[PDB]
This record gives sequence, structure tokens and C-alpha cells, in this order.
Amino acid sequence: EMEQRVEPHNDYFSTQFLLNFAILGTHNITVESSVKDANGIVWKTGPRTTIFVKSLEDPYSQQIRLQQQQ
Amino acid sequence: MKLYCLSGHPTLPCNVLKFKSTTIMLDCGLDMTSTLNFLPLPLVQSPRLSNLPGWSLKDLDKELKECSGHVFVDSVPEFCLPETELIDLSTVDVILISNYHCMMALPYITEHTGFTGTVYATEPTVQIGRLLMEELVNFIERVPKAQSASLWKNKDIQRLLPSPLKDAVEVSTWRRCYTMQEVNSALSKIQLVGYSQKIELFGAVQVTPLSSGYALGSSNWIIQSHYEKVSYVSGSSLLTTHPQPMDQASLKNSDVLVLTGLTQIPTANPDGMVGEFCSNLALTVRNGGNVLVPCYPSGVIYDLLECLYQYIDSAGLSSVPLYFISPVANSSLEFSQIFAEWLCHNKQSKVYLPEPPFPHAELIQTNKLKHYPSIHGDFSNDFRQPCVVFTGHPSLRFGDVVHFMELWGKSSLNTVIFTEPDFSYLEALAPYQPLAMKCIYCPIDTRLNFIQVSKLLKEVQPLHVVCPEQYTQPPPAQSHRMDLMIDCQPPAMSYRRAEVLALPFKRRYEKIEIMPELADSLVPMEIKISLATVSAVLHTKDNKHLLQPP
Amino acid sequence: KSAALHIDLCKATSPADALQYLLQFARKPVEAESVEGVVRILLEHYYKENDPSVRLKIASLLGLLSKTAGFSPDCIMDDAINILQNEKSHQVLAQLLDTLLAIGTKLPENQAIQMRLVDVACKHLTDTSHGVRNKCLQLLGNLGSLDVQKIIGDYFSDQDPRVRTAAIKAMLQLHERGLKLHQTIYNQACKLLSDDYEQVRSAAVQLIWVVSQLYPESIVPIPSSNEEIRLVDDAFGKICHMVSDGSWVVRVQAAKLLGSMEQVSSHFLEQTLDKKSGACGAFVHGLEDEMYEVRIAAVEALCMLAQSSPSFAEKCLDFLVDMFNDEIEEVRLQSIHTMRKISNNITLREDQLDTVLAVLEDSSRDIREALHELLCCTNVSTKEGIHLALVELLKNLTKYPTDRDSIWKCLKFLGSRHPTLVLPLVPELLSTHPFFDTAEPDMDDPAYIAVLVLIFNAAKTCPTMPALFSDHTFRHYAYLRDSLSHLVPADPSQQFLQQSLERVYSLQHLDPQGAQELLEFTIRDLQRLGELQSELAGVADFSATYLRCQLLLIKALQEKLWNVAAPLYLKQSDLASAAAKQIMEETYKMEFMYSGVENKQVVIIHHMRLQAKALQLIVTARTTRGLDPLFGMCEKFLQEVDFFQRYFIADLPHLQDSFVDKLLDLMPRLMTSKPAEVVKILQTMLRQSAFLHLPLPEQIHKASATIIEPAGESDNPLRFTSGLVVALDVDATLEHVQDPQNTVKVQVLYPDGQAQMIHPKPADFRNPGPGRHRLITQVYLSHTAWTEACQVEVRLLLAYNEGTIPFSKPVKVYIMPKPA
Repeated sequence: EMEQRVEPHNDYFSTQFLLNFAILGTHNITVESSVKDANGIVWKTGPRTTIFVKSLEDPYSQQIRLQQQQ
Repeated sequence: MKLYCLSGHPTLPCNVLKFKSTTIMLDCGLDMTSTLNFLPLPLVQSPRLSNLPGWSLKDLDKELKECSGHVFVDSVPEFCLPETELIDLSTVDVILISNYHCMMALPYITEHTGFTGTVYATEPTVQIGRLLMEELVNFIERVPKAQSASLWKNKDIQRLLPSPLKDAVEVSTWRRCYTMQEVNSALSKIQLVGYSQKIELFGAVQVTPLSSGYALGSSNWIIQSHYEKVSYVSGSSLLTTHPQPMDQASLKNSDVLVLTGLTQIPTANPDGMVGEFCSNLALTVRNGGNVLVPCYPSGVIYDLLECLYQYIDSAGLSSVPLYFISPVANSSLEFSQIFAEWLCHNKQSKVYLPEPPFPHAELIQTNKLKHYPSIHGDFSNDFRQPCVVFTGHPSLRFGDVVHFMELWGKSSLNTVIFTEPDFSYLEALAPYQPLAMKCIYCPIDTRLNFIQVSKLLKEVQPLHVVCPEQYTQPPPAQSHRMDLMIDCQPPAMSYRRAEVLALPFKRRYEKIEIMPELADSLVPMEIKISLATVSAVLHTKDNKHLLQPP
Repeated sequence: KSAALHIDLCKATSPADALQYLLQFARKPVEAESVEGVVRILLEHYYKENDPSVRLKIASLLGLLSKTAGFSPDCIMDDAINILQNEKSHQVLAQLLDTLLAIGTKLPENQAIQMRLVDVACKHLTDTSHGVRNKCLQLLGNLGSLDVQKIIGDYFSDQDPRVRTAAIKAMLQLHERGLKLHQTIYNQACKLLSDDYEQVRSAAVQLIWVVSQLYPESIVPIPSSNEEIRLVDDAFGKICHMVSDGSWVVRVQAAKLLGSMEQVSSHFLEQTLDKKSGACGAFVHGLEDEMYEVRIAAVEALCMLAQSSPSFAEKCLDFLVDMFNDEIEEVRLQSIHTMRKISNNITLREDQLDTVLAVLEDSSRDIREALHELLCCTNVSTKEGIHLALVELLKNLTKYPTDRDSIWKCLKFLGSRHPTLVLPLVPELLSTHPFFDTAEPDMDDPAYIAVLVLIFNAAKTCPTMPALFSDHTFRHYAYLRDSLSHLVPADPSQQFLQQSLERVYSLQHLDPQGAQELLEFTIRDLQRLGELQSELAGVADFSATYLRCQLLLIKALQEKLWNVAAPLYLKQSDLASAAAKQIMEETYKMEFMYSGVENKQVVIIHHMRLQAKALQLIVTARTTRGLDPLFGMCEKFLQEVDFFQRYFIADLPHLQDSFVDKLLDLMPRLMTSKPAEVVKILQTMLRQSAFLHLPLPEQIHKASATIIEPAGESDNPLRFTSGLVVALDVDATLEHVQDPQNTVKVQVLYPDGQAQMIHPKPADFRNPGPGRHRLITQVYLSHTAWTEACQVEVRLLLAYNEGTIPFSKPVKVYIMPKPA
């Protein structure tokens, strides 16, 4: 759960998030775009864009993890 | 005559010897075991240490954080000073310093206490302890935490605290780490001396430093005032170490022998512990793990680097990088190279040839051992995953070892190997305790054990023996081994912290010099022996007496 | 707990644990009446114990308790001298004399007790121990009889060197306290100057310098001759001989004291720099000593003596030239600085000049700058030497272009002070053909400005030939006068701010829309005034933030939520909840980012904070259905109001008709009122509260912070191994920060939720000026592996006693943790 209040300067904004995926598998992430006006009122207007992230393991790391577990 | 005991630590002593008309402080020892009760100082704000649960007392939760059942103070690590209020430190004239390990807390005496005397130590002790003071001040002042926690140092509250924090002694005397200008001012008033050099103190006593064999530059002291001698035997080694061997002959016929700095955990063969260290290092790096060696930049690290140099070619571990991260790492290596005159005859025969005395210098030119001032600079670009890192402070409370344990403690392949016996191994691991890392405890203390000191006391035969109370008792880990104590024909003299010992070894017969003008005027009358009646005027100058004819 | 001390000392044990208990007791402060009680108890317990170490600890603790602040020690001296009357241990006696010295130092006014203490010291000076004699000499030196000089002079010849040092330092303390010394002191210290001990020799040479300064014109005979020598000259010779001592700190002391003997005759001054009585070659020996501290001290001695004697500077000149090339950089910095200091009227000939110009080529910027100010302050004849200086400066400019401002300053000072010599050189510098029309030289070429700065400053004081200039040189003269005018030579706003503030204050009877319009107009005017008058910017945005607080309060009090009932209230279109938080943030910003605040402003700031807290209380009470949480923070708010009336009770009668005094009128009703009625009366009483006035500070500035070393304009990532650390250097220009040591904090914000806050040490808060601070920390960054170099957010913060607020411009740095 992450939140960043970015300010558009030429009717365009850009920010960068850092998402951690420790659990291997398909991770459905969603992003919202709330708009705060000049008066400070929050307007939930933006699209709820979703992309799916797969957490694939390194073969060397997988072998090391299985050797350490067994 | 009198002997004040400002420190209760056996291997970190601070004894003030009130001897004739001169007051001598024998070493000053900063007890860094007090830092174990504090939460470690990391290089970066680690998530695990930051949100540790607080510990509550029903009577402080921000001051105390509990990790795995052990309660740790969340302030800067404070240091247990020698007790500086039993004897006024403006009355002491000379501080004799044996080891660089026993030169810590010198900024505390030389600055805060009004001490205006002079300090004597050898060249390598001063230089190496300067490096160690520099990295200590740097480690405290890299990421400065505050001294927020003060309520736990109360007599009403520390009784209620659990056992690791309740058993801490003289907590009100603990102080923050001294700064760098205090280091410079303390080391500016040291008069440099060499082995077997006579130093006259106001014409009354004569002090010489004698080679001890523990560390390079480390020295035992004998204090002679005419026909009485006090031998101070600090941390000394009888094993084949790199520095000059122990000078046992000059300690003979001494009236009182003050000895400190014996072996902690004496039931350990240092050669066997070197073998265990090399075997565990090879086993870890052969499995793809990581070896972390919390060590001082100087001392036992030279010996284990020599043995690892002899071991890597035999074990085939030439592809395993050895990293030595310390702010004084390069200075430590160069200082070890140039102090060849303070080494044993095997090492200083190497510099008669155009050759470095220590074999770890060849590791740099072969790029087997790489040293860096810090993690951040270029070690982060020259880092290979299966590696051995010698770094940090062995107390595990500050330095780069904290970051490395926070990095590597989540894997069972990585190991930490302990070679310094100064700090409690369990209390060192306690604030990191939920770790999958394998911890190997193989201390390589090369100081005098109890059979060695029994042989030494049989060889020297001092009239009286002064030792800490811990040497008369068996160690509490054993508490039954009668061979792990000092035994002499006189049953020694034990002392604790803030105890004053009265030595009844004071004698008559102060030496005098008679000029030949009076010598002719005295008729050697026959008695059988001879007798003569002398009438002269006594002249005293610089505590030396002369007889003049009237 | 004095009786507890009595019970514990006399009840547990006599020999050993009593010492431990005294040691434990010595580490806590004692109140003055309790100081008297514990002094009586410890002095009663002094006679009981026969152990000398316990009595020594007792004496030390008496000396410590005598140094307490509020305790007058006049009532305990008699018992102290009584226990000195029958004390046999010498260490305990020395500690007791230390206690008596503390007693005497704490009471300088009482002459009778000082005479009693010096009588005790004179009685105990015949003690066999050296420590007792040392403490008695210290006692005589600290108190004296300002007889004492004769006794201390007798004790100059004691057998123990420590007692000799104690006597010399005691009589030096006597001189320093104000007492005028005799003259036989000079003979005694001259005899003692050849002592076999380092400390005795250093103290003796200090005493020799003091007695020389006291009687410089006194005439003393030579012991081996009939001729007579002045006292200052003889002592100068003795200290010059001590310059050649075997101890380096004694040499440093001798050089430093030699610098302060300005009354020495000229003859010995030319003697001390010669190479062929005892003063001959002292400075020559001191300038070539192995220890660089001795060389530095001899350099300052040369500087002081050449400033005193103008004829000495010519002899100082060549030695300074020779010692410019010195193996230690601090030594050559000092030599160049003192050469600049003593270059008042002496001229440089050819070899000294081109040695200076040869050492101009050095790679160190510090000695280049120092030598630049020397060339600024130098005087030189033989204008070909000036041409050589210009050539060497120009090739230094070519080799080091960063020093162009300093080189231009050099050429300005060379032209301004050597005008006639530059004048024949002008056709050689400006490439002026006698008949050819020369091409216009390239402006903004730093060699050509350097030539022109030399030429124009030469033309200022000499109007004899300014017609040698061509047309383009006159155009360049105009250009440099427009651009480099510091080198080349030839309150309506306050009234408006007061008027706008009183316009706001005097129109507080309008409709809410008109009040909002007036506040918006005045906030805009104050912001633009801050953008125009730089020295009023701080007070402008201070008052602007106050009027913004009032505007937010007015807009929150005129919301649509007051016209609806509590169940019909909806927070998804709320405005007042954000308004109260904004007023809180602005009040904290007002209190802590402004340097010139005082109590007379802090009270209005806290009043606005109280109004914001009340507004937030009513806003939260709108959305609460339960009765007990509303009652809880209503009681908390009334507790805050009680804390405010307790803290600010002095200036309560200045806040007429405000929020807090109208609260104080209804306060007994307010404790006994139901909390919903409390909320209702607060809502109806904020709207009727009168707007306060700001007392304008005389000097007030914003605390400003900008960081320049991260320099968030480069897209190149800062790569490092995952899990390892990367170091980031910052350079903050803190302006008008009252206590940057404990308030300015560095915040690093990673792209995830991590917001690590770094507390800089006080060691690197550099202070290069009044109100200016520099922050140079190496912050440390680490995270695990990233699939792409994201960012990191570096921000300065201001912390106050409970929260932190943004302080500087947000700056982004690129970070790329690569896998191992």
C-alpha cells in the first residue's frame, strides 16, 4: 500500500514507485489516481489500471533455497 | 607503598601506584564491554532494529527496546571509564601505558580530570592506538545517534531491570565517546620511549618499558627507586608471536609484581583456534556462503592473515576475495610494515633482505586481500558474493560489522567467526539474535595462561604478588578448576575496583653518593667488617642526596 | 538524605565499604543547606576514622562540596583549619590544602580569610612532602597578600623540580592577578633558567619574559664585564639562548616569548639574524629547526619584531624568501602571510621578486591565494620587475584559470600602487602599433582583462597619459566599468507594511466575504512586497502566514456544515478539517522558521494554535456519535487552555476580547458544562472572537535552506551493489537558522515508504558568517536490488521540541542498486 502526491507542472506528471514481491506467483497490482483540488478536496476520478506481475525465481537461487531447506 | 585500583577489569586495568614521592598510573583501560547493553549503531537505518518492541516497567519504553527476550538501551553505546574520583588525577605525575588496547580512555584522564603530568608509551602502541581511537571516534560519529536514554541509570530502576542490564556496574560513571580533538590533545602529551630505555622521573624513580610479546610495541614496566623495584606485568605472550619476545630476565628480584592482562577463557589453545578458524572459513566459502570476521584492524588479524595466507593455496581458495574494511585499514597495514624493529628475530631478519616483514603485504600485490576505508566508496563496486570480510568493531555495536550482519544474517550459508576474546560472544549476538547465520566462537587470545604464569612466577620469584580478584578465584564459567588461578607461596594480594592496597614492602636504605673529599676524611677503623664515624652536611638536589665535608 | 549518609557511614563498616559509599555519594549534587549539613557530618566523621584513604576521600569530597554554587563557604573554614591542625598524612594534607584553595578562590572579597589561608600555607610550606609544598605554593599564588614574594623566591631553590615549577607558576599567578614583582626575581630566574628539567626551564623563561616586560628600562651590570646592559636586552639574550634548548616545546615557548619583547634595542635585533653575545643566530637556528612548530613560532616572532622595528624587516626579508620553500605547507603559509604583514614600505629587488614569482607556480591553491595577497601588498621598483610579475601572473592564470578574480585583484593593487612604473610599459602590454590600426582584442578573455585591470588602475592616479588608449580600449574601459566596477576605477516599504497591517486590523467589522477579500488582497501585497524588498521579506511572509491563518479560520467558520445537523454532516466534501490542520502547520512554521521571534509574538502564535485546536475539536465533534471520545478530547482541549493560561499569565491583559480571555470569563461554566454544550458554545464563540494584532519584530528573517551538492539535474544513476552502501555528499546553505546544531535534520526518502531521518553531527555545521551556516554531511544510502534506477528524495528538515516540518527544496537523486 503506497501513496505519492505528485504535482503536474505542464498538465503532465511522472513519479516512480518501488514494489516488492517476496511471494512467488502472480501479483495483481492496481493504481489509482485521486485528484486534490485547490481547496483540498479529494476527488477519486482516475482510472484503476491493473497489471499482473509474476515473481519468477532464479534457477541458482531456487537451487540454493531448496538445498538450504532440505 | 600504596596501590589504587581504578578498574575492575582484569585485561583492561587502571592502577595508580603511589610509590615514594612519585605517583604512577599503570595503564588506563576503557571497558568497552559496557557497550554490549546498548542497541547497535548501524550505518543505515535497518528496518529490524528500528521497530523493535519496547520493554515496559510497571513504575522508559522509549529508552528500552527488547530483542529476543533481551532488553537493550536505545541510546549511543557508552563506555565504562576507569573510576577517576578515588585519587585526584592532578596528583598523578606519570602515566605508563603498556598496550594500545590499554591506552583507550586516555582522552578521559588527560582532559576531563585536570591531569597535567606526562605520558610514556612506545612508538607502536601510540601509533596503533591512535588508529584504533580514530576508528572508534569515526564509528561513533558516522551516523550520530543521540544520548536520549538516561532514566535507566537510576538506583531504583536498575534493580528492577533484567539480568544483563541489572548486573551492569558503575553505570552513572559511563560516558559518551570522546571526540577527535580530545584524541589529538591526549596523544600530543605522550613522550615516546623504546624498549629497555631508562626514564628518570624527578630523580626519584626509574621506569623502563620491557618487551611483553603480546602485541607489537606492547611493553611491561618495571619501576625502580634505589633498592626496591615494582614490576608491572601487563598483557604478555610467551608464544611465538610476531613482536619481540617477553623480557623475563629484567623482572627478576622485584619486591612486588603487579600482573594484569591474563588470558580470557584460558581453556583454549590459540593454535587450535587458528586451525578451527581456517577450517570453518574454508567450509563456509566452499559452500558459497560468506565469512564475517569482526576484528580489530591490528593485532590478531595479522596472525590470522598470515595463517590464511599459508592456508588459501593449500585449500585452493585463491578465487575467494578477502576484504578488510576499516577507516584505518591502510594505515594499519603500513604501520605493521614499518614497525619491523619491534618484531621478533624471525620477522626482523626479513627486512635485512629487501623484503616486507609481514607476509600480508604480498596479498595486496597479488590482489588476494583488498582493503577499503569504507563500504560505500569502491568496495560496493569490487564486491564478489563468496567472500571473507574482516571489518567492524568486535563489540558488534558499531562499525561496518553491524551492516554486514544485517545484510547476511538471514542466510544459513553465511557465517560469522569470532577471534577476539574481549567481548562476550552471546551478548555480542544478542541484539541480532533471530538470525539464521552460523556463529563460530574461536578466540585466539595469545596472552599468558595460568601454567605459563606459574612458570613465570617460579622463574622470577617476586616477594609479593598483586593481581585482580578474578585471578585468585576460578572463572565463573568453570568455578571448579583449581589450576585456573594464580597460586604462589605467598597467597597473593587481590584487588577489586575502587580498592586501595597498602603494600608493606617499603624499606630503609635510600642510596647516597659520597664525594672523594669526604671519603679520605673517614678513617676505616677495624671492627671485624669496618666502622667509621662521619660528620658531613647533607646536600639534596633533584631527589638525589650528596654528602659534603664541612 | 544527610542523616542517611550519617547512618550508612557509621553503621555499615569502617575500613573499606565506607570509601565505596563516599565514592557513590560524591557523584550527586547537594543543595546548599544540605551542603552545610553534610559538611558538618563528614567533618564529625573525619576524626573517627583512622584510615588514611577514607580521610583522603573525605578531604576530596569537602573540596568538591565547597565548589557548589549556592553554598557560601565562610562558615566551614575554621573546622577545616582545625582538621589541618592535627593531620599527619601528607596526601590527606595535600587534598585538604586543595580544599582550602577552593575555599579561598570561592571568596575573593574577604581579605581576613585570605590572610588566614596564606598564614596556613606559610605554616605548612616547611612540610617534608613535595605535594604539600606544591599545594601551599599554589595557595600562596592564588591568594597572596596583594612577604609572599620573598617566600616564593626562597622556594625557587627547592630540591624537588616540581616544587620549583610550583613556585614559579605561583609567582606568575601573582603577577597575573595584579601584583607587581621585584627585581631580584630576575637574578633568581636567570639562575634557574639552566635547570636540568624541562618544566622548570619553561616556567623560568616565562618568568624571565614577565620580569623583562615589567622593568624593560632597568639597568643591570654584566657579571663578567664592567659595561651595563638594559634589562630587556639581557632577558632577550637569555630567551634567545633558550631558543636553542634541547626540548622542542621549550623552543616554541622561547620563540613565542621572544616575539613579545618589542622594547629590545636594535643592536640585538640585528644580532639575532646574523650567522657570524648569546643572541647571535637565534632566529637563524629557529627557522631551520626540525620541528615545524618551532619554525612557525619563530615566523610569528619575526613578524611581531619586524612590525615593531622597521629596520628589522629588511633582515627578515631574505630569510622569509628562503623559507617560502619549506617542507610543511602551514609553515610556508605563515611565512607568506607574515611577509605580507611586514611589506609596509620595503622594496623587493630582482632575486627576491622572481623567487616569489617562481613559487607562484605551485599547485596548492591556498599558498597561491596567500601569495596573491602578498603581491597585492608588495612594493617594488624597477618596472621590468613589474613586467615580470605580470608575465608570471598571466602564466599562472593560464595554468590555473580558477584564480582569475584573485589575479585581477593583484593587478588592481599593482596598478593602483605602482602607477608611474606601469606607464612606460603600456605600449608593450596593449599591442599598440605606432601606425597600424590594431585589431580589437577579444573581450571576456581573462588574460586581456588582467592586462586592462593593471592598466586602468595605473591610469586612475596618473592622468598624465590616458591618451595612449585606442578607441577599442576606451570601449573596453566602458565595458569593464559596467561589469567589473569593483576592480576598475573611474522607508516606504516599512510604512506600506504597517499601513496594510493596520488596514487589516481596522476593517475587522465587515461581512465574511469582504474579510476574505481583504485578507487575500493583503496576503498578495505582502507576498509581492517580500519579493521586492529583500530585508523586509521575512517580516512580510511572517505577517502573510499570520493573515493566511486568519483567512483559513474565517473560511472554515463560514462553511456549509454549520447549516446542517450532526447526522446529516458529511466529511467527503469537508473543508474545515483540512483548514485546522493547515493552521497548525502554519503556526509551527511561524514559530520555528523565523529567527527574530520573541515572547510578544509567541503568545499570539500560541493563541492561533489554540484557535486551530478548538476548530479541530468542533470539526471532530461534528462527526462523532459517541459521547465519551468527544468528552475525552474536550477535556484535553480544556487542559490545553489551562496550560496556556498558566504559561502566558503575564501577557493575558493584552489580549482584549480575544478567544482566550472570553474563554476565561466562561471557564467556571466550562468545567461544569456538558461537552456537547461546550462544543456549541465554542462554535458560537469563535465567530465572535476578535482578531489579534502582531507586534512586529525589529529584526526577523526566514530560516532558508538550499542544498547544492546532490544537484538534482543529472540523470546519471549512482550505481552500487545491492545490500551495500552508497555515500551521498550534501552542501546546504542554511540562512538565518538560530540553532542549526540541534534543529536541522536531513531526510532521505526512498521510492518505497522508507523515510529515514538523519541527524547531522555538530562537528560539520560550519559557520562562515553571521546568520550563514554550511552543512557538509556524507549521508548513507542502501537498499536491495532494483530492476531500474528509480530515484531517492533528499530533503532538509527542521525539528522542534515534538514534530518536524519541511525546510528546504526537495531534491531528487538517481540510485541504481545493481545485484552482486
